[PDB]
Amino acid sequence: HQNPQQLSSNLWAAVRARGCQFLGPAMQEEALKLVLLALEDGSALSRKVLVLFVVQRLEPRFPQASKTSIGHVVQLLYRASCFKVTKRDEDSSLMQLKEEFRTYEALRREHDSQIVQIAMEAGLRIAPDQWSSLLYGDQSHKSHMQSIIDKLQ
RNA sequence: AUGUUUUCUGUGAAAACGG
Repeated sequence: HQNPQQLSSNLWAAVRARGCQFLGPAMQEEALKLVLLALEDGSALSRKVLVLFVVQRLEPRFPQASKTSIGHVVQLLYRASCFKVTKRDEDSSLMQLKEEFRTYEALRREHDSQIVQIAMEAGLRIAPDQWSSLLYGDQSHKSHMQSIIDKLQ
């Protein structure tokens, strides 16, 4: 037994609870684009450079952006196993985008998918129509979301 | 409290500032 704003709040709560975050549809879109920009050529960056790199290009339009918040967003992708991490003896690990995820379509999918797996981990039944609200600020992506939900289940 | 930030090699940890 759960209402719309009961589910949203709980979703964002479980998300924050894993050191992840969603900055609203527009800002999250731009972030992910910058991650690609950074890593589509196969560049390998440490987590810190990566965050900065994004934070810097993003600050102009979204003055809220911080090493912290973007850090979270990166952690979301980290958890969704998009990065091909590479250890270094007592140094920052290096991070690359797995080949499969070097397109936006591909990345944004795996990103969305992860948010859902959290919802699932959290026992939260949300319908495509609402997902498309939550993640894109509109109803233009039910089909997309439905596909994500089905391809997990 | 709700948040916000900071550090870090994090399917994550540890803190600080609001009040």
